[PDB]
Amino acid sequence: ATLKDQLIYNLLKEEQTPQNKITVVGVGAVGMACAISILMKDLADELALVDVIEDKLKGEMMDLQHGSLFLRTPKIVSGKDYNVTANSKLVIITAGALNLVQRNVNIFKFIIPNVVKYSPNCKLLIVSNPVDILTYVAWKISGFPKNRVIGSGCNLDSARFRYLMGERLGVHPLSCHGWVLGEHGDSSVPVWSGMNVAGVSLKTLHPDLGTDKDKEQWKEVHKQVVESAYEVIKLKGYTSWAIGLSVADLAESIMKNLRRVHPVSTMIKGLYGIKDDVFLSVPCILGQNGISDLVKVTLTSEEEARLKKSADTLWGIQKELQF
Amino acid sequence: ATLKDQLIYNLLKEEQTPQNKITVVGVGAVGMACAISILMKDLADELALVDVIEDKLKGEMMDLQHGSLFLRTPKIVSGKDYNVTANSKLVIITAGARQQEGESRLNLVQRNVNIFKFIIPNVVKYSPNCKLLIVSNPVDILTYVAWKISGFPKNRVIGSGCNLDSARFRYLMGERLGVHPLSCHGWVLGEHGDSSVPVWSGMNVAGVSLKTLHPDLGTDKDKEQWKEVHKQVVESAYEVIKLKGYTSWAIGLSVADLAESIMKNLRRVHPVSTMIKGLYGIKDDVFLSVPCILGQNGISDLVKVTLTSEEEARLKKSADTLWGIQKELQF
Amino acid sequence: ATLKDQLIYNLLKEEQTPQNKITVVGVGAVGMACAISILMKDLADELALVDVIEDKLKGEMMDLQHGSLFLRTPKIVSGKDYNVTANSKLVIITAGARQQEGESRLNLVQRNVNIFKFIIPNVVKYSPNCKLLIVSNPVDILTYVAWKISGFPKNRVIGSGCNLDSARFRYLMGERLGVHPLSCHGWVLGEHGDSSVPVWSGMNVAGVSLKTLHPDLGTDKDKEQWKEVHKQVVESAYEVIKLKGYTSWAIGLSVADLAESIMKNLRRVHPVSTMIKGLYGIKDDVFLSVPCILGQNGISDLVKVTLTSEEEARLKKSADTLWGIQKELQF
Amino acid sequence: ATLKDQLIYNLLKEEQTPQNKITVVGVGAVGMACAISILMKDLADELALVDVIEDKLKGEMMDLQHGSLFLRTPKIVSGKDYNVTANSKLVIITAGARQQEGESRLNLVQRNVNIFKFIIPNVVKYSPNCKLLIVSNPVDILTYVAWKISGFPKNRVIGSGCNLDSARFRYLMGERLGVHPLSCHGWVLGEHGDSSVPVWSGMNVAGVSLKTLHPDLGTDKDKEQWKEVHKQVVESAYEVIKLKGYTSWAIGLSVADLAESIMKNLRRVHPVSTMIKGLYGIKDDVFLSVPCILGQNGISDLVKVTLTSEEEARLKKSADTLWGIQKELQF
Ligand SMILES: NC(=O)C1=CN([C@@H]2O[C@H](COP(=O)(O)OP(=O)(O)OC[C@H]3O[C@@H](n4cnc5c(N)ncnc54)[C@H](O)[C@@H]3O)[C@@H](O)[C@H]2O)C=CC1
Ligand SMILES: NC(=O)C1=CN([C@@H]2O[C@H](COP(=O)(O)OP(=O)(O)OC[C@H]3O[C@@H](n4cnc5c(N)ncnc54)[C@H](O)[C@@H]3O)[C@@H](O)[C@H]2O)C=CC1
Ligand SMILES: NC(=O)C1=CN([C@@H]2O[C@H](COP(=O)(O)OP(=O)(O)OC[C@H]3O[C@@H](n4cnc5c(N)ncnc54)[C@H](O)[C@@H]3O)[C@@H](O)[C@H]2O)C=CC1
Ligand SMILES: NC(=O)C1=CN([C@@H]2O[C@H](COP(=O)(O)OP(=O)(O)OC[C@H]3O[C@@H](n4cnc5c(N)ncnc54)[C@H](O)[C@@H]3O)[C@@H](O)[C@H]2O)C=CC1
Ligand SMILES: C[C@H](OC(=O)Cc1ccc(Cl)c(SC2=C(O)C[C@H](c3c(Cl)cccc3Cl)CC2=O)c1)c1ccccc1
Ligand SMILES: C[C@H](OC(=O)Cc1ccc(Cl)c(SC2=C(O)C[C@H](c3c(Cl)cccc3Cl)CC2=O)c1)c1ccccc1
Ligand SMILES: C[C@H](OC(=O)Cc1ccc(Cl)c(SC2=C(O)C[C@H](c3c(Cl)cccc3Cl)CC2=O)c1)c1ccccc1
Ligand SMILES: C[C@H](OC(=O)Cc1ccc(Cl)c(SC2=C(O)C[C@H](c3c(Cl)cccc3Cl)CC2=O)c1)c1ccccc1
Repeated sequence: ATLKDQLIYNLLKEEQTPQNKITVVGVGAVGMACAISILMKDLADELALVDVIEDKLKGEMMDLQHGSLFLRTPKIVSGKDYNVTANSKLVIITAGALNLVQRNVNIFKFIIPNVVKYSPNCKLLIVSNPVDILTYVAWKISGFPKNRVIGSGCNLDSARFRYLMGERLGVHPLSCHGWVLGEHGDSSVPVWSGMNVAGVSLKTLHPDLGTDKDKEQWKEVHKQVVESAYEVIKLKGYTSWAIGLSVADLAESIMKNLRRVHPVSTMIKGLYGIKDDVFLSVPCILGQNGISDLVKVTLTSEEEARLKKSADTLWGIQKELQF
Repeated sequence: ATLKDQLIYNLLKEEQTPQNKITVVGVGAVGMACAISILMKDLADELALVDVIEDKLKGEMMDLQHGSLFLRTPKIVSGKDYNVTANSKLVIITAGARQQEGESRLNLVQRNVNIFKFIIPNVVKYSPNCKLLIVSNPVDILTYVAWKISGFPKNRVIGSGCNLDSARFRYLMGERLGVHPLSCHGWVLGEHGDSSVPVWSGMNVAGVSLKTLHPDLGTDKDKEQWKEVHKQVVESAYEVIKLKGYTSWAIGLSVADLAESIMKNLRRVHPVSTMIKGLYGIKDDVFLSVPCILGQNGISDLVKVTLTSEEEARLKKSADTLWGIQKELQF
Repeated sequence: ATLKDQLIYNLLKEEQTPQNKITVVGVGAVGMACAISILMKDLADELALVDVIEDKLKGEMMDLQHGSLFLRTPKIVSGKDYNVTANSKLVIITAGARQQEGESRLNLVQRNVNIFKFIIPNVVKYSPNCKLLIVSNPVDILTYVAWKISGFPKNRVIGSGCNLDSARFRYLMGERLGVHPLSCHGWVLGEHGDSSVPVWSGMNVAGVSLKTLHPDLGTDKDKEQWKEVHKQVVESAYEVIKLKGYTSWAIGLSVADLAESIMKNLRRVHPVSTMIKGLYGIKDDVFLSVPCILGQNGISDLVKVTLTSEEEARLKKSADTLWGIQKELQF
Repeated sequence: ATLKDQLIYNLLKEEQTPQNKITVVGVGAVGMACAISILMKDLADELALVDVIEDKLKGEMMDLQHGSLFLRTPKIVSGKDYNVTANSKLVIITAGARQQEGESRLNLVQRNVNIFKFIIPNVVKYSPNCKLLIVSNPVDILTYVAWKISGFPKNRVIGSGCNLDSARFRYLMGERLGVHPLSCHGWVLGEHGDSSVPVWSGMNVAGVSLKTLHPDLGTDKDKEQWKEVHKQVVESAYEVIKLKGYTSWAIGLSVADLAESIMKNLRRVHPVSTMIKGLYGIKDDVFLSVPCILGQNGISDLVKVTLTSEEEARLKKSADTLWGIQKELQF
């Protein structure tokens, strides 16, 4: 017989559907950082990568496979074809190119039907920008119920905010609580009322917190969050590590059904006086069926107005998109 | 009082010196993969990054910082100046010249030696008691160069060496056998890369020797062509370079595994490059990979592997070549 | 309206089923050790506990529940009714009667069998596709009993077997050699406990055979008495019982290690007890420990270890003795 | 030549003073649950166990050591003699007397003080620069006792305090809301146990205050009986003792969490007992739980929680009671 047959007696060949599979579509710096963080957190028993650039895709796959000794994910696959994504619990989209929106919409027109073909019951986690519009696009094309379409939204915005908060206060980010919500990016909203350490509201201690009458200009913290993005791009040409970690954290709650609360993009129709089909970030409960619940944050009139304004602009763009 | 003073009462401001600090020098693809893997394994209470390209360095540092909420390493710093690296337990060198030969009129050994000539004395100044882990290529020559320049004892200079080679070999082995690479044991030793040596006699699952079951294993007589497994390790390197331009994930995962044994004083055995004088008839100051016991003192012990005459000749040939090059170096 | 509804808007309500449920049956010293180890390794999204002592059961459940903040296992349930165990991927049996003064091990067997006659049908009823992992003693016999009663295919019935014997062996080996047990390879096989078999030919560090290096290894001629290392494994069992009244931490950790490979489909190789009829000249339905590949279908494969004549005779002796007891058991 | 020397060439004969060492004193259920949790979280490179019952102590150590293969804490030691504890970064005290039927919790204190009179000077003798983490009950008084006997600055003496109460509370809150305890924030402060104070104003999910949404939160007139949640925290303590005879898993898990912030200098905020003189009109040397920042120097900062008038009155009453007891203690 072969060496393998001399060495190993087989009891059954009966291979099985992968039980905890995750796919990452798009193997740019963002997708691969998602891949590595997911791998080192032992969240999946199979990982699939998809891209249109065949060379890089094989390269990244092999590089990951070569680390198998140090991981606990026994099967890593990749391909142009979506048959490699079959039976994913979680499919994470990081692929992408106003005109930029239609191009990413056209990309999604190809990706989403393929993903849905091979993992009809998967959850979709959208990272591609602009994330709130593209979460809408993903939801529209897939036909999935809203709970199964999660946009990264303000997850990154909030993580950066809490890092910066932690810096100012001399406290680990984990113990510095604060929510950045609404539209991901430039137009996000820092909810000053919720900012606290150990349940001590900073706004209560300092009622001018985050206003232009704030002596300490905590507004700058939120502004630093947005400038940070442009700076990191200017400094190294892309962003990778932080988004990747943030995405793996969402994957963790979902894959392990933790029901933790995260700032992610979800259908916000019916809230804050919004009536259109737009996705915005609120704190959501994440688990095996995706977003099952959301927290009803009390917003001020000014905060509601910002959210409302974002929704109007997003719908303005969305209604003109060609599917 | 400020909002900070209203929220927080301070007991003292003393001290603040890191207990488990790690430094990565050279934040390219390899360095940053080492960094992320180390952060996600909770090996350090502090991570420092150094490079000569100031913008990239700052961007990379910020990016890692922005992920703080998802990590347990509370302080990440960076700078051109080595003062950020002070009091490191472990310093990892992944710096090196660009691939495009036209960037310089010197060859890679020369360029990377001049780079080490700049890096090593500055690391030593600020972390005299650190362990040095050398990744940069050619890794065996450069581990020797780090040893010569640092003045460190042998145990405190560790070359990545055949750690990646072995990790790749076990991956491919696990694929042929249908067994996780953790349970597929096999050692690739000697000179890192093209000239590495797969030690057939030690390849086993559960203490059952593959060479014993299948005596043609590794020979040209072998009908299953197991020699090709080692050949595939070498080809993999060049293929991944062609496909994506560099390698990062595997090497970075492999470096973190060494850092784990070192930072936690595990005394696990890894295939890494160490001063090999005294073994295999090798009488020169050369570094080659053999299985080494890694802990808080670096390489405290090495395993004396019984090699075949061929295997021994290959290691000896590598030592001859390496020393041939090294003897002409100017410090 | 409740504060819950004031605070939280529900999107959908459907009760979902756990995707990675594990049951522990018997919440004595061993059971709870397995539980805490499984909780701390993030292996399950749901943990169920089952016992017949109702107050202890509830208390153990509550105590675990109270650490939820520091864990990532969202639901922990308990009850004497096996409906709490529905759809477990893995069911660990650690239930066992207490051996009385003047009671022999032979006598104990039938008492543990009677316990299994109640437990096994209930398990199979609510989780017909689970992997059964048997810890209860004498473990090789009770693994057979579990297999008999359940009607399961042999791949889904796993005895803890020589997994603990092997962990203790490798710990002692590591102490002798000054190497982490992770890097000290060695297999204790056959019948768990007193009659287990240390396979000298497979002991190695970095693939370097200790027996090749030291031919008298494990024989009476051995000046270093390595045979006493196996003897210490056996004596250590009795000594821990004598000192603290039971063994818990080591067994719990060893069980979590197996659980990890099973739940994560790792295909690592472990020394566990499996149906070995057809090997080593054994014709009887008996379970003994060989290295097995563990994944989501239990034992998909086993490694065929090359045993010396003495080693085979010792396994065959165990099989004859085990069968001799098994033939007289009342099911 | 010994087999070890044939197999292994030694580079240097070691050995560094312990670098990341933890001692646990008292190996009852609490101490051992702290031990296993610390071990499974890779917080220390050396662990030491102390107790006055020698066989139990030895057995527990052997049991942990036997699990080494599955751990990454390479040195585990124990002894009645405190030299085993030398150079610990962190020493965790879980030793205490058995409270006898009909004994007041009053003179229980002094019995425990007598234990500390022996323990504390011994700890200081061998690790004069450690942090003390006190678990033994009544924890706020015994933390004061360790402070006085040790001579340590207040930053280096930490009481487990309301850490467990808060973890139970957040579990219960998480149950009601259908949210993971990690996302359910809420602080139980003051005196550990019966007289602890649930701080209703800080209780929140995602920064949304439950007290603001629900003004009756914490009152008797509250239709939803949220006050019962804090009541259940204290009732669950007596209930767990009634059902299983002791508590272990949750306290163990909570202590490891504190240990993690200390050993890794995380500067996370925890509800633990600290010397509170100067706050809340408290004018005596007493230790009560407030949110503290924990890192390498123990408690470096504390969060100044805004308390209501009757929350303040509750802390002050505990202070008065605790002090009343302490000033009668014999050292
Ligand atoms: N939501 C958030 O907080 C953040 C979102 N992002 C966004 O993530 C996206 C990706 O970022 P990068 O990796 O830096 O971009 P990238 O351009 O480096 O990577 C994009 C990848 O998508 C691939 N791709 C394009 N069309 C495809 C198709 N039809 N099928 C499969 N793959 C396809 C490309 O080949 C490319 O490899 C961007 O849209 C970026 O703006 C980035 C950071 C944060
Ligand atoms: N030993 C092994 O198994 C492996 C070794 N390598 C080697 O690792 C090295 C790095 O790999 P890559 O990340 O792809 O190279 P890279 O060019 O992408 O990164 C090198 C970094 O070193 C920096 N650097 C140059 N001079 C410096 C100085 N004086 N001080 C500080 N930093 C300096 C550069 O600015 C650059 O950022 C290469 O030599 C490569 O061959 C790569 C894979 C495996
Ligand atoms: N294979 C191995 O390496 C090892 C096996 N063991 C075995 O594990 C078994 C238990 O060990 P310990 O936890 O120390 O004993 P233990 O007495 O502390 O725990 C046994 C538990 O089994 C429970 N039980 C009895 N009948 C039951 C039933 N019908 N349903 C559910 N639960 C039931 C008891 O109530 C008790 O709680 C013993 O048989 C022991 O020999 C122990 C150590 C190692
Ligand atoms: N602060 C908190 O939140 C909690 C505190 N506790 C307390 O922790 C303490 C221990 O709990 P258990 O482990 O269940 O008690 P236990 O009585 O089972 O264990 C106590 C151990 O301390 C040892 N000991 C006694 N005197 C000693 C000495 N001079 N030196 C060294 N060791 C000595 C005993 O020998 C015994 O093994 C108790 O006081 C208990 O009240 C328990 C749960 C929670
Ligand atoms: C939405 C985003 O622009 C913004 O609103 C700025 C902003 C503010 C606050 C935060 Cl937290 C982030 S996270 C983040 C991104 O979302 C992408 C950023 C980026 C990339 Cl990947 C590439 C080119 C430019 C940029 Cl700003 C990097 C990066 O850090 C981004 C955008 C970028 C490109 C196309 C469309 C929209
Ligand atoms: C030592 C190496 O050449 C070899 O012998 C080929 C080889 C065989 C077997 C293995 Cl396991 C590896 S690991 C590995 C490297 O060491 C670097 C490789 C590489 C890079 Cl980073 C850049 C350009 C070319 C190459 Cl081959 C990538 C990669 O996968 C590499 C070398 C590369 C550049 C300069 C000097 C020497
Ligand atoms: C199989 C076992 O006896 C042996 O053969 C001795 C032995 C040798 C080597 C190893 Cl590694 C172990 S592991 C182990 C056990 O399996 C149970 C031991 C034990 C318990 Cl829990 C209770 C009473 C006595 C014992 Cl020996 C503790 C313990 O450490 C045990 C047995 C016990 C009771 C009934 C029937 C059989
Ligand atoms: C301070 C404590 O009494 C209380 O106030 C009750 C209480 C209320 C709320 C919480 Cl969170 C806890 S945590 C906890 C303990 O601290 C010990 C408890 C306990 C043990 Cl270990 C043994 C006998 C009785 C008890 Cl109540 C168990 C347990 O869960 C305890 C005490 C117990 C014995 C001696 C002296 C003081």
